[PDB]
Amino acid sequence: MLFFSFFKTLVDQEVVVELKNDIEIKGTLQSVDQFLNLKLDNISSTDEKKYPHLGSVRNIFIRGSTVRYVYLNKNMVDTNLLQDATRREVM
Amino acid sequence: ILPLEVIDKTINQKVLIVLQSNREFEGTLVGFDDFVNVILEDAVEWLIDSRNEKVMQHHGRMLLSGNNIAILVPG
Amino acid sequence: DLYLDQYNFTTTAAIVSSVDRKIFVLLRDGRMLFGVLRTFDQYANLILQDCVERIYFSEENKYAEEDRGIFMIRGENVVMLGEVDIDKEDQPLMERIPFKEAWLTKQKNDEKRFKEETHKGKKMARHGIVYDFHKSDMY
Amino acid sequence: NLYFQGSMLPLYLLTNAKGQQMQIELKNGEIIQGILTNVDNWMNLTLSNVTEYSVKLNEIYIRGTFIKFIKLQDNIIDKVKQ
Amino acid sequence: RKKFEGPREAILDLAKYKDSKIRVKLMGGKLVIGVLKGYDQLMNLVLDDTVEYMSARKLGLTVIRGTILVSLSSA
Amino acid sequence: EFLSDIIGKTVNVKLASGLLYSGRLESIDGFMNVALSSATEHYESNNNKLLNKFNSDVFLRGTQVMYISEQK
Amino acid sequence: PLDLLKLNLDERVYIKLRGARTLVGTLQAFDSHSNIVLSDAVETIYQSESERRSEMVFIRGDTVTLISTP
Ligand SMILES: [Cl-]
Ligand SMILES: [Cl-]
Repeated sequence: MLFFSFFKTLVDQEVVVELKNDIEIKGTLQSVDQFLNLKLDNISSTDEKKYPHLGSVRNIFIRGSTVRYVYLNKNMVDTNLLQDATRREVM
Repeated sequence: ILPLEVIDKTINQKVLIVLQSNREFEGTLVGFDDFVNVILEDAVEWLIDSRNEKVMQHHGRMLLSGNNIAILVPG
Repeated sequence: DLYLDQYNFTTTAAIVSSVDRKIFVLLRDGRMLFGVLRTFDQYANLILQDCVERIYFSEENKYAEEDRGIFMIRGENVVMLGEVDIDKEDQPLMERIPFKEAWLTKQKNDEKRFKEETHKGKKMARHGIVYDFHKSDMY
Repeated sequence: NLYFQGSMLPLYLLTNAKGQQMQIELKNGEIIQGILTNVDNWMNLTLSNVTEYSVKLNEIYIRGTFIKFIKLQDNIIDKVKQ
Repeated sequence: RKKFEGPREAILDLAKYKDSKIRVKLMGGKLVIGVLKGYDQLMNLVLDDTVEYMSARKLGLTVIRGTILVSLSSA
Repeated sequence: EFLSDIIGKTVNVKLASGLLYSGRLESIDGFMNVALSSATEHYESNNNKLLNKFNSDVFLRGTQVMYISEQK
Repeated sequence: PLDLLKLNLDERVYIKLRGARTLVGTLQAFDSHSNIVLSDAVETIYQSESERRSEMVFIRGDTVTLISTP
């Protein structure tokens, strides 16, 4: 439940999400679930040719499995904290 | 007749293990757990599909994960 | 002691807000899908009413629509779903071709890929590359 | 108003659809249409008067986890409402 | 009008179809016919004179894993 | 447990992509994760070729392995 | 083996992914599922070699094949 807890400190912030597509979506993060499914808000994809409806969409909610990467700024969370939290995790 | 019992019956007997994908494994069934995960002795590795391609003659033991196991074939 | 949460972080919380609204759905096979969302669950299994399947074609600026109906979508097959916007959904939308052609062109265009990708990939592992491409995950 | 009104669940519709006709698409691409004769909490189901596209059959069992989406009768939501 | 709830939809049915040829399709894209001998709750099953269409080959007694099964119909 | 008997030996771990990885088995677990030492990788069999070698420890993700098999 | 990952935490690690991709970064966090965070990472997509780097990325366990040291 570490990565789940991670993101909630990431809610309400801008980020990009590279799908297994190679597709990239940028938006403000609005929610996560322990499934690491992602909900975003201010959409703007890179390949605005294949998905021409991503313009008229208020909300998009993304299934975790589809995800490949999530890209964030360095200033968004603690490397020492992550590392520390990861150490404590049983796993 | 019960499936697992059939596999219980099979133990110590040359067994073929066919996997979802085009790949068969044959050797001696050392035993299997609840998830049907299989342990095999001196296993031959096959990818088929006609002309057959043999990949390895596994000497010793193998833990074959049951996820992929589709059909178990005695002999 | 106790650490409070700002928002309702659950699958249901995210999905519910789109209820009785119009949503988009992207399937793992790449089918676009439009409709009004009726009910759903924690496993994001959805029921859509007035469902409409919509093949796009920005290459040639054309699109198709076919009336789907009431579908129950098993959630594992969804790449993503969104609440549409009847405010910015009329200007963006091209001449529209007849559907039957679309599935035809879509099949040929989408099919030619499977082979090509399945052919250009198979020769990746032998070198040490990982290119897993199935006929069900083409979104 | 099938959700807040009746707190409906996808399963609860497919459960009430017995004896109706439905077109099922499987992760394979196979289209299966028949008459739903029974369904389970995991969403596996039996069908009757099956016609399988891509072999007319009499009964068939399907696994819940290999379903894609199920197309159902247009009136089904209405029927549940009452 | 009674609102039904989720219902062994085939498990009893497993009983019904026995001793007869049946058609089974499995994850991976491979189906197989063959007289059904035994069966269990988890749907694992035993099939005689199994034939495996692939994308045929004869195979004797077999256990198909009911955790990979996809659709079962009579032939 | 095969795994206990198995621990410490030179094993083969095949992955779903069919990429073979041969190594000395430092550790493993219930989700079937596999630690190796000095793992080298071949596409289907060692004879086939070498595409990579690791002079350092390797971690393989349980979901990907189809088998663990002892080299003899 | 999860621990062997603990061992090299905060150090350069090499990740091989399902998607014709391969990555390098300092390792900040990891998950029983192999979801991974990398501070200062660089990646190598094959096609025949290309690269893109970002200060920090979350990696979805689903893709990860193996982890090691560069
Ligand atoms: Cl979690
Ligand atoms: Cl997760």
